[PDB]
Amino acid sequence: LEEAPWPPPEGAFVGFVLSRKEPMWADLLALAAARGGRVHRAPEPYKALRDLKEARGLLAKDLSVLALREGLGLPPGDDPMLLAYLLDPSNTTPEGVARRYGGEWTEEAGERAALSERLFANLWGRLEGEERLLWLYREVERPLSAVLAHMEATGVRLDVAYLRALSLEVAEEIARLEAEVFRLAGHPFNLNSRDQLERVLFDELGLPAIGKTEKTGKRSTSAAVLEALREAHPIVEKILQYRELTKLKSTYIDPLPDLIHPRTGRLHTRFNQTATATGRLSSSDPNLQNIPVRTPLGQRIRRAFIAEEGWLLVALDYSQIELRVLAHLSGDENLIRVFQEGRDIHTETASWMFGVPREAVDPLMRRAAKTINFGVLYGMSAHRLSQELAIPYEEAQAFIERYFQSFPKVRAWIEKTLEEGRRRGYVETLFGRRRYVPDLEARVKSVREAAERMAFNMPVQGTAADLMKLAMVKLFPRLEEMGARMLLQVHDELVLEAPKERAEAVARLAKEVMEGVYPLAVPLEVEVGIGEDWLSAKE
DNA sequence: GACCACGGCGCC
DNA sequence: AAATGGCGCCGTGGTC
Ligand SMILES: NCCCC#Cc1cn([C@H]2C[C@H](O)[C@@H](COP(=O)(O)OP(=O)(O)OP(=O)(O)O)O2)c2ncnc(N)c12
Ligand SMILES: [Cl-]
Ligand SMILES: [Cl-]
Ligand SMILES: [Mg+2]
Ligand SMILES: [Mg+2]
Ligand SMILES: [Mg+2]
Repeated sequence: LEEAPWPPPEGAFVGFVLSRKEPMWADLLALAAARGGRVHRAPEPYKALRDLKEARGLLAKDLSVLALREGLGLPPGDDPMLLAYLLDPSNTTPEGVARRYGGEWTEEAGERAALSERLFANLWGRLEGEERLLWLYREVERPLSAVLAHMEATGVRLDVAYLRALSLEVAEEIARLEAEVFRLAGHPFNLNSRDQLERVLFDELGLPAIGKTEKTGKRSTSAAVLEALREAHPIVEKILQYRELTKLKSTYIDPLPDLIHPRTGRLHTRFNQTATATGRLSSSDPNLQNIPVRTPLGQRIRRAFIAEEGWLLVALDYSQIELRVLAHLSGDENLIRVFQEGRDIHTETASWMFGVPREAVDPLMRRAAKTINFGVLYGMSAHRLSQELAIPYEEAQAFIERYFQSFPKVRAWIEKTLEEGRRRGYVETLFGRRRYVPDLEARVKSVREAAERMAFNMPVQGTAADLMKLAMVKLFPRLEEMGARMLLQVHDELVLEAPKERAEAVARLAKEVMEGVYPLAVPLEVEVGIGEDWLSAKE
């Protein structure tokens, strides 16, 4: 392309180079734009940002987040990544998308700008005739990228002092556990090494191996294996406790306080829009979609996520979302009726599991039942089921047959979904998001059946994903108008931050928006809480 | 220092 | 571990 002076004309596509992948932490090393057979390179990248009306191009959101960081209201616009991702969600990297749709991802801003231009042209062409994918792009993905940009640049507050103090307490308990483990082994070793631990458990001590690892076929020391060996030796329980503590300390307690941004004094994640096979977002650097909540220490960590002074967190979470979605997709009357009657399948399963009345079910019991309900739905084997419930095989098997015989059209929907996936090569969500699953026609049964579970899960998980995205796009402008902030999405959950005076009003509005987003054959219900911290807000 | 595969495990 | 699905990050062991 012909080189020309900065600035570019309106509608130009941008290319840019960051010192590191995370836009909140990156230095903008270079910036360029391309349009009409010209490439414009900015002599001073930061100042040049002011000349752009929007960020249009590959990884648009990243540039937008950096702009917002610098106090510039630069929204993201067209991004070829989003087009490619809709065409085929295995399109997750600019490297792959460039190669596939007409160019090469290099380290020069001008070349990236030019690449962005031609990829958009090509990919736009590929979306012609694809009306449903076009709808998702214009009505969901493109607007959502703006929403996510604001969320990333906003961040969430963390009680750093609290976490620092907690680290010290946890360190001392870890020391007690490791000392016991070493005593019981008869000698010290690296307890963080599963290879060393395998030899201690299975070679040095008497313990029977139960399972093997996938890639290298070592004797597994996974939590599943250790639970089964709980009554074989006292060292086992000590290791399980050591694992829990060290996992939480190494992954959350210690790293996160070090990631507070110096300017904002908050913790900023990345919400990746082209990262999953089903249409879910992912979160990284750090991942804020896997903050602990199940165990006592886990809850203590989640409590570190707090509202700004004078504000409150609002947490909203769709009730039994994929089950409701399944009712709609399958059209099973029986299942639809369950939700019309305001029943809770997780609580009911839980009451069965632990053999207690529905009122006796505590949250942790209900949570346990989720794994069982979704596990069975998406193809769990009777054997594992019996195993994880520690009930005889016959009972487990019996539960799965009743599970489905209760809901006739569910199996029918699955069969229909797979048959259609085999013919077309892909399956799709309610709104037409696609996932290609070529292994539906695999001649190896284990490979084929794995593919089948991936395939019939996607429309359900993906539709739920679509619904949340649509809800975020609708909700965002309403929140802006109320002076509230959207902070995090955790798949079927949103966490907002509102001024105390308005927190109650915001919760009600957000609840109604989420419930009314796209009516199905069954009501959508959203549970909402308000609190000074994430844990409090969910209770 | 950075990458990697692996086993493992946090969440949804 | 096992015929649930979807993610990202940890330390280890290893290479470069
Ligand atoms: N906090 C949940 C911890 C255990 C779990 C879970 C799982 C959650 N999902 C998927 C299905 C669910 O609708 C969705 C939302 O997660 P969710 O909100 O935990 O589950 P839910 O909304 O059904 O129940 P609730 O009324 O409490 O919101 O994530 C799953 N899909 C496949 N296998 C699994 N084990 C799970
Ligand atoms: Cl950093
Ligand atoms: Cl839960
Ligand atoms: Mg939910
Ligand atoms: Mg949830
Ligand atoms: Mg892995």
